[PDB]
Amino acid sequence: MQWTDQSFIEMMTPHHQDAIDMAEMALQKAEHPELKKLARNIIRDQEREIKEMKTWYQQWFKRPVPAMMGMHQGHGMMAMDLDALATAQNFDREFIRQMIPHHQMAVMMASNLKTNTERPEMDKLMDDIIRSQSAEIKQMKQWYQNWY
Ligand SMILES: [Cu+2]
Ligand SMILES: [Cu+2]
Repeated sequence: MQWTDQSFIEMMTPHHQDAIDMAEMALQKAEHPELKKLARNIIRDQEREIKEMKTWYQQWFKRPVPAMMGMHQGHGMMAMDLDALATAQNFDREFIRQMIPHHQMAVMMASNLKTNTERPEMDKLMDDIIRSQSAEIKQMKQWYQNWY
């Protein structure tokens, strides 16, 4: 029903990781230059966000971020598939196919936590995640239509 600051960070940290791995693969495997630029931005932003959340987590809860089970498909965690990306005939298509719902997931988590948090740090972070990742979705949707 409702995320807390702690639970959000615990779930979002692993989720930001799979995205980064997808984006790192794009640096070499992407076909369109538009996509490599998006990938450099995703890496930059999401790694910066991971760091802020990890710092905040230690400050507020007096422990590092807890590492349950690993992140992968089959459990409704809405995780991604790096193997399928690497083997796809059309890299950019498969990247966009997987990244859009993954981005939408983050936007929805952010919007929800934004109604539950009292912390200005999280409010600010949620704002940026929503705004930045919604524009990235909009870019990817347009590119997908043009290319395919
Ligand atoms: Cu994820
Ligand atoms: Cu499993």
